[PDB]
Amino acid sequence: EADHVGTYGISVYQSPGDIGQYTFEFDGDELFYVDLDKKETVWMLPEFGQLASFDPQGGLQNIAVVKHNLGCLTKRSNSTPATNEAPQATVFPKSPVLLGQPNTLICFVDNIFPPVINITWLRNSKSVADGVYETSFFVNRDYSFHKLSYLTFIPSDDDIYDCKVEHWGLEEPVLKHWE
Amino acid sequence: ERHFVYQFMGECYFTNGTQRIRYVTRYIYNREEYVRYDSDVGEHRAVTELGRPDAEYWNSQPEILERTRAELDTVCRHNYEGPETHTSLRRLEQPNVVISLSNTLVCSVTDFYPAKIKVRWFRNGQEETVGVSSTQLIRNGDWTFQVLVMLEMTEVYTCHVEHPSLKSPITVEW
Amino acid sequence: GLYLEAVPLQVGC
Ligand SMILES: *[C@@H]1O[C@H](CO)[C@@H](O[C@@H]2O[C@H](CO)[C@@H](O[C@H]3O[C@H](CO)[C@@H](O)[C@H](O[C@H]4O[C@H](CO)[C@@H](O)[C@H](O)[C@@H]4O[C@H]4O[C@H](CO)[C@@H](O)[C@H](O)[C@@H]4O)[C@@H]3O)[C@H](O)[C@H]2NC(C)=O)[C@H](O)[C@H]1NC(C)=O
Repeated sequence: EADHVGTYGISVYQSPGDIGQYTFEFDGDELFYVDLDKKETVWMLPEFGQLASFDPQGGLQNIAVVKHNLGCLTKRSNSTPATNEAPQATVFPKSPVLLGQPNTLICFVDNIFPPVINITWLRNSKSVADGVYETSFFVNRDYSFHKLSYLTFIPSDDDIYDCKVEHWGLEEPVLKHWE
Repeated sequence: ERHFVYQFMGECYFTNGTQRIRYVTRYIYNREEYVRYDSDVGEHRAVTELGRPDAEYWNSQPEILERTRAELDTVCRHNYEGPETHTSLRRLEQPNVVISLSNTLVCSVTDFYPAKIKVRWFRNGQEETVGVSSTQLIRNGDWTFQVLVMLEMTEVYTCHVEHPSLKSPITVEW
Repeated sequence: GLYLEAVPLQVGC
C-alpha cells in the first residue's frame, strides 16, 4: 500500500431498512460521519471539526447515488442477497486496570457483515446503558466491517463484565467475558 | 429475510506525502467489488461480470473520465495537503508508560498517536531483546493506540519509549 | 480547509 490511506468517501447503504452511513477515514480511524437525519458533520475528535470542515450535503448526495445504484445492482444480480457472517468480539481495557481508577472497556467486533448489529454491555448480567458509546462501522479490506463499543467503568474486585453481540450471523446473542 | 448491501469508496494511497498518489474508487455489491477506477490504469474497469455494463460505458463518456481522473487532485491531493495536514498529520498524543508485574514485567504504553513508536526494555543500562514480547499495535478506535511489552525476567529495569510526540524518550525505572 | 469527497457515478436501470 502506502505511507498513508485517506478514504474520502465511504458510502454504505442497505436494503431493506433504508440504512445509510457515510464516513471519512484516515489511516484506519474515523475523521467524521454525516448524520444523514440531521444533515450534520459529526467529528470523532471535536478539535478537528474546528480545524477543518466538510459540507454534509456531500454525504447526502453520495448516499442518494448509492441508494439508487443498489436498486440497479439488485436487479442486475437477479436479487442475489448478502451472505451473513459470524462476527468475532474481543474485550480489552483502554488502560491498565487499577482498582478505583476510572477506565474504559472496549469491545471490538470484527467480521461484521451485513452491517447491522447489536453490541451491548452486561455488568454482572444486567444491561448497562449508562456511559456507553459506539463507533460507526469501519471498512475492512474484505468488505466486511468492524465496530467498537466503549463502556466507562470504575474497576472493582466485585464486578464481572460481558460484551454481548447480536447478529443475524448468530442464532442467539453471544457473550464475550472479561475480568 | 433477504438483505442487500452496497458500498462506494474513494481511497487515496499516499507515499512520501503526495509525491506519489494512487486513487482508487470502488463499487461493491454484497462484498463483490464489481467496478473500479484506478489511477494506475487511468480508467474504469469491470472487476467482475456485474460491472460489464458500466465500465466501458463510463470510459466512452469523456466528462466522466476527465472528472474521475481529476479526483486524484481534487480529492486526494487537496485533502492531504489542506485539511489533513492540519488535522490527522499534526495530531501528537504522548504515550503514558506504566510498569507493573504480571514473574514478568509489563510495560504498558497507552493513549498515543500516531502509531509509529519504539518501546525498548533495559536491564541495568543494557538494551535487552532476548525474552521480550510485544503485542501488535492495538487500535483503540478513538485516534489512540496502545502496546504492551512483556519482559520475562523479574536489577534496575527501565522501560524506554520513543515517539514523535516526545522531544526526548520517556524512561520509566523499576 | 475543506475536505472534498469522491462522487460515485449513478447507474441507469
Ligand atoms: C437488535 O436490537 C433490537 C432491540 O432490542 C431488537 O429488536 C427489534 O427492535 C426494533 C426496535 O425496537 C423493533 O421494531 C419495531 O419497529 C418496526 C418499524 O420500525 C416495526 O415493524 C416492528 O414490529 C413487528 O414486526 C417485526 C418484524 O418486522 C417483529 O419482529 C416484531 O416483533 C413485531 O411483531 C409484532 O408485529 C407483527 C407484525 O410482523 C404482528 O403480527 C404481531 O402482533 C407481533 O406482535 C416494531 O414495532 C423490532 O420489531 C425488533 N425485532 C425483533 C426481531 O423482535 C433486534 O431484533 C435486534 N436485532 C438483531 C438480533 O440483530
